[PDB]
Amino acid sequence: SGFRKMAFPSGKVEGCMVQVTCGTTTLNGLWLDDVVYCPRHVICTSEDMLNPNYEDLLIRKSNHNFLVQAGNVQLRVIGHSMQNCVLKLKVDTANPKTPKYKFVRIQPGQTFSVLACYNGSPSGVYQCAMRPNFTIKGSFLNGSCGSVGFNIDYDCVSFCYMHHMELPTGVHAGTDLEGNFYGPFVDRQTAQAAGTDTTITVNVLAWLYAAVINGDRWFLNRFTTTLNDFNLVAMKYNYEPLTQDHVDILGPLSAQTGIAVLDMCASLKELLQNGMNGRTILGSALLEDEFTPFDVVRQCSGVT
Amino acid sequence: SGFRKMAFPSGKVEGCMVQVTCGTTTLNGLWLDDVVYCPRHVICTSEDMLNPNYEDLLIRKSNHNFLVQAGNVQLRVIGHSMQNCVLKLKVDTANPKTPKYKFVRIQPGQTFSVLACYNGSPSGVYQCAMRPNFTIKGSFLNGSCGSVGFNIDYDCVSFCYMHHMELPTGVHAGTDLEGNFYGPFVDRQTAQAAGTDTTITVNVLAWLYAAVINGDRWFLNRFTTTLNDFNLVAMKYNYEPLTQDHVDILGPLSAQTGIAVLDMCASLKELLQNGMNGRTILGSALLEDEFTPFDVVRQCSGVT
Ligand SMILES: Cc1ccncc1NC(=O)CC(C)(C)c1ccccc1
Ligand SMILES: Cc1ccncc1NC(=O)CC(C)(C)c1ccccc1
Repeated sequence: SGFRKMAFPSGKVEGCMVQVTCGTTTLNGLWLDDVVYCPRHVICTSEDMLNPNYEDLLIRKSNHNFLVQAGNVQLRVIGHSMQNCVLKLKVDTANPKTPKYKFVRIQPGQTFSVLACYNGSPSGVYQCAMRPNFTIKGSFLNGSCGSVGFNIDYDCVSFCYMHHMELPTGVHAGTDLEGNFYGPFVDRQTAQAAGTDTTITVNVLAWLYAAVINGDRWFLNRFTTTLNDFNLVAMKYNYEPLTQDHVDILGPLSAQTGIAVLDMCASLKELLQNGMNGRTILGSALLEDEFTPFDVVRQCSGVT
Repeated sequence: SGFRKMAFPSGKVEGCMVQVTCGTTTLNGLWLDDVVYCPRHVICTSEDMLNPNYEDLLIRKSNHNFLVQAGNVQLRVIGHSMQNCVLKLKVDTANPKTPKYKFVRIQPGQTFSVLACYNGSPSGVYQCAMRPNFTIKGSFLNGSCGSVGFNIDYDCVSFCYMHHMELPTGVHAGTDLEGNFYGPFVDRQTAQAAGTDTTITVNVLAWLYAAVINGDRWFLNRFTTTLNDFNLVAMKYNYEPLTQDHVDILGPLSAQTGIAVLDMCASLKELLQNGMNGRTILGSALLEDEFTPFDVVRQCSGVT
């Protein structure tokens, strides 16, 4: 028992982190097989970031201008190319530490672990969710660019995110490993609107089920609701509307606890309308939404 | 910017995790050099746990009864000994993945990362604090015993905790790597009182400084206080009394923000007396105490 914001063990990802330097800029790169992936803004200077013409800036760069270092060894760059907002630096050596891996584009509301890195060295690991508005509320400083988000299914690392930038609001934006930004963000130092964010309803409900599994039951009530009634409350409180697909994914949690999904919805409804009354749930004084139904089952069963 | 409950990269510790089986019981062991460390209750059966005579139970065990497996390789056991509540199984092979390491006994209120493991395989990593009452609010299921807590200073892993048990209250108890329990706990299935816990005042203040660094300033006020006045409030709210040593460790944070420690104490005083008024600080609706002043500086500067 106990419930924690648990990240995946970062070992397989630590073995892939390298430092990429181009001119005066240094950031992180991901070395998989004989390719190093990093944000394309590594080729920019501070002046370039206001309106960079990446194609033109990349033309002034040759393979020898990209300095890739894995701890203390220098990798030899034999090819360079830009794919969307990422640079792919072909190196002459395959990473001996390359795990089984995939590149996946996660959906908003899904979770992942981030291995924050500076100068190609891992500093820490934390779990987060891709917000419905496609930002991430991470912890990143200058030099963290190129740090990646991932999930692990036994021995396979699914890379889902690469960090590119911090919005003037202090929230984070980045790409999938094909260099496509999550959200409307562009790799340019300009004011950029992150959309209106919403709370991930299915995740809050999954977390309410984790609370019941771990003994926190005070919020359970004698009521039930309907999808339409609950969604009227979700609307008022900027919660994502609940669908039958979300109800279906909560099935395992509903089965284990024997608390019908719509009954758990009624608990969430009363919590939204009345607040916590100064009480806590799983050590939190707010409704937590960065645990998916899969995360809850995984943690509550002990999947390695 | 952004502030997260960040754990250390678990890579160096993943390389040390093994499975230890004795008779019918399986748990985790830590393989460092030619020694495997694990909880001594690995030698017990369910009936034994009510009042185990570990010395007598260990006498019925020989080196060949301890099955140690690192992934798929079987380690050959050539020695066994009990040191306090841990068993040290000498193996004939030094772990090739042994990092630079130390065994340290952490102080209550200090933090560490836990690599939760089942059957010798890592499932996740999370950051936590040793409570002032010497328990940890972790996330552990049956089979998690032998999972360890640690801190990392560049290349040196300081192991501070090994998980042994869950108290009937759902909180966790364990030992340092010499097998000494943190707190009054014993490895026996009996009712055990965890002492009255308190909130780690110096950690809450460090976290208030992290909030100011990251833009959350609403709680700052026009007031100041004294150590004695603040401690009268700390007493009423079950907060650890603040000492000049705590003020001294907050020095770097006080220097960076230019907010005197006693002025930050006055903010904490008003937050304790009035609550959050439905607002949040660093995404939390409660006063967070599992970040030390060192954790805050490290995260806010990007130490790898
Ligand atoms: C200081 C910091 C903290 C966390 N994450 C990223 C950064 N910094 C940046 O975003 C700056 C830069 C040049 C990389 C950039 C990139 C795309 C668009 C505009 C600017
Ligand atoms: C179920 C679970 C979850 C998390 N951590 C530990 C456990 N289980 C135990 O503590 C049981 C056992 C036999 C290992 C034990 C050990 C010392 C004292 C009494 C019992």
